Amino acid sequence: MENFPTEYFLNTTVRLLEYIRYRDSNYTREERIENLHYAYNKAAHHFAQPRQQQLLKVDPKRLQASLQTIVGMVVYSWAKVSKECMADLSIHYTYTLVLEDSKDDPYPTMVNYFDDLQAGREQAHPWWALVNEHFPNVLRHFGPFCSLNLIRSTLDFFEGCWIEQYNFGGFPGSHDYPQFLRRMNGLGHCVGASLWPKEQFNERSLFLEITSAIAQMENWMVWVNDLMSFYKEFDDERDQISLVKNYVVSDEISLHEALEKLTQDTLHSSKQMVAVFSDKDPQVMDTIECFMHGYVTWHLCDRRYRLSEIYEKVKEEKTEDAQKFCKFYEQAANVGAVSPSEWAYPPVAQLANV
Amino acid sequence: MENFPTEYFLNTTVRLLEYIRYRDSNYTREERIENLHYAYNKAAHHFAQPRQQQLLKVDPKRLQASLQTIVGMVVYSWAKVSKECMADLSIHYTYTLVLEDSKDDPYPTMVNYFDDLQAGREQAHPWWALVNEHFPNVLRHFGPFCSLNLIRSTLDFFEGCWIEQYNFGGFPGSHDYPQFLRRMNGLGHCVGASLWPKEQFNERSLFLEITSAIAQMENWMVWVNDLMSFYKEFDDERDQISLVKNYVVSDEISLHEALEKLTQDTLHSSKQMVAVFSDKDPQVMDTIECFMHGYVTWHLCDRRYRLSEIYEKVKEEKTEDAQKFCKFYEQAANVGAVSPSEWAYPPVAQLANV
Repeated sequence: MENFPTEYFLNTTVRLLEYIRYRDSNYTREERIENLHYAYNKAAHHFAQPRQQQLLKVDPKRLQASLQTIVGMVVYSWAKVSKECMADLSIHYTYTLVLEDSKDDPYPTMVNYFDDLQAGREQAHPWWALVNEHFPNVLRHFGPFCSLNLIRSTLDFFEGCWIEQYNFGGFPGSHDYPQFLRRMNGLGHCVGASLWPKEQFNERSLFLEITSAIAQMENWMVWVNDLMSFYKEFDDERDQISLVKNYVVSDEISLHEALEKLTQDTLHSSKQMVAVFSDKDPQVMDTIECFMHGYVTWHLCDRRYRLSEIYEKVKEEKTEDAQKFCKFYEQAANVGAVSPSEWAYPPVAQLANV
Repeated sequence: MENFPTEYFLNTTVRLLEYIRYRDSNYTREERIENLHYAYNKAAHHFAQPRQQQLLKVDPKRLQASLQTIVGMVVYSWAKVSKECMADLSIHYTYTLVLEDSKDDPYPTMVNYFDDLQAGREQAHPWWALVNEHFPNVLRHFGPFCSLNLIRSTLDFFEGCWIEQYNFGGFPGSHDYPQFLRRMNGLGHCVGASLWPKEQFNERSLFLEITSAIAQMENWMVWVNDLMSFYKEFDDERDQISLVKNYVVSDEISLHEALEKLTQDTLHSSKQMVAVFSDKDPQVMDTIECFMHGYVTWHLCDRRYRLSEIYEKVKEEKTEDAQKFCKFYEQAANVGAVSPSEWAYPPVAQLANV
């Protein structure tokens, strides 16, 4: 298909928000600004240090833009955790996002990975050097079990980027490949487990709840991100591999059938999220619910996804979906539309030179 | 579900072996005995050392039986790798199997996992202490990429056993839980990656086929093991959680529907295995095929799965399936039925006292 499935897309999005019970919360705009700036400020100072500036090969502007998108994602989705926790997670998820910019073959730097790890010697790959050095600031917020999940998921992600460098959508007929890759780079267990700071939750008392949340949130989070991203990726001849495009190549089905598959998985996952946790520990359901809502709000407000375009184009249609959509959208903007000048300053590069 | 779906099990099993093209190979009985003894001898001496005897808390008889099952699994499935590789892998997979015996909460021994890892200090949990100390003997056989996969999968497996201690089949309605747990403790990427020793394969030249093999083989081997195991588990109130039983609890379907799901996944996986690799690099297809056949042969011959029982009971039925089954079975026994006295000696405990 060449024309974007605007109608089909709107319907799915509306069903999605309704399933997760998208609705206003007590998390105010002023509170978001307060959190956005705190998280951004600590992270910016971190990436501005000489060592970080040295080992992390990234274009300054790309770094600035990456840091800002991640800070917004964390502050909006991990609504219930402390300012420090939001800050430390912002730094970690900015490291992960930035690794996708590397085109350098990991092979030479991974030949002695285990031996250096076991012996406690700094890793040859600079990214690992920075990420493992900083990890304790993230792990200090969690119990041993959740920490193990963050560590595994980040290791998986590193392998994920390695594979991504081959721009391989899978062999025709390799049905297990698409999701195999999406899980590898989705950071599902990192996200799912970072929602439970030991300061607010008891890892041993809620072990079953948490484990279940990690398992379910893993797929909800990656599928929602894929769906919300479908619009910006539609015309991007630069983005050649994605869950949807890989479904097409590996399963040998049409882009529309691929999008349908994603839609069914996303809705089903949303439905089961609510069915399973609504009657469980209220604190757990709150974190889960606020994450889903924040995650959606972030996608709707961040320019990167350009959903503002879908809005503009259908804010005058009397369709049922088009209207339900614009309402949800306006709701997001209301609390999420914030000018970067209100929190993202000064730029990282500025702090770096000083 | 009070009676074994024997007829269904026979049909599925036959279809399984036909799909993967089960047939005789040049791997002779005498060659297996030669490999069985070599692998067992090196591993037995390893586990008999004082340090290993000390930190590894396992009942001697259980250790002996676990070592013998694993050596068989490796020698029969990793048919194309060297004797040393078979031995070192037998040691590693015996460590993983034995971890399932632990009833000790991992929590206290994982509180400082990352900091000790980062600093190069011996891990507090004795299993990690032994496994990481021994790991290089396994990793030396592979390139950096495959090594990364073995490391991740083993780390996942450790989390898997942690979760297994709660004997939790998942919340009703938690559809993503069953497979989440099966992947966690399936060692899928460990198995899939350990099929490519750098001595026989070039990790960079075959990156795509290996990555694809890891992705597809992960599900094939866990599902086949579950199916092959359905028998010995059909009436074991001890093995309360399993992929099938978790499908029942989490998806709220009948045991028969669960078993059907597993059957469809197993056959479809087998079908896609052959379709994707048959026309690829012949050495790659050979390793994959021999692994599938060896893995099946091992399940058919190892007493643990008691498939010999299914045999006796239907070797005189003139059903099409029952006959195709007994033929395949006899084929396995022909080259796989080997008395332990021919290779598994002396017992680990004997070597430990000396």
